[PDB]
Amino acid sequence: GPGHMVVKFSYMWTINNFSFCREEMGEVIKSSTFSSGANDKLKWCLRVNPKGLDEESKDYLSLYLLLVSCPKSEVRAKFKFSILNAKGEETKAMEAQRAYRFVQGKDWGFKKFIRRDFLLDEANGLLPDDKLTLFCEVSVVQD
Repeated sequence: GPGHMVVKFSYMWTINNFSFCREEMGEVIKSSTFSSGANDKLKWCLRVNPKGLDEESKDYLSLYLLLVSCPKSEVRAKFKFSILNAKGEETKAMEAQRAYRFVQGKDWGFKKFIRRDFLLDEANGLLPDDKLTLFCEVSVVQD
């Protein structure tokens, strides 16, 4: 039966002067809004907790996709997060295994996205020049 093409798009977010303390960064960091295009009526953004906000995730950085604005009832979207290293390569990817149902104001993400001590280990190259660069790929689907 006829349907709609999968709508794929991406967003790169650079968080400068990344630090591991509440002062300097605050508990919730928010990205600018993004979408697939100009004619797109949906508005998305990312939100990071540099330290997870519960006991289970306190040793991790958390990362979420938030649907800011949508006119339609709901949106089904599959999403994938990764960290870009200094070569521009994706690393430490974490991906939804199915599409999740989004409504205006709903977020979906990973409270245990990456361990803080792994991020801070300079051997891992994920904070070159104290900059965390995150890359989000989204597929808006009918499924």
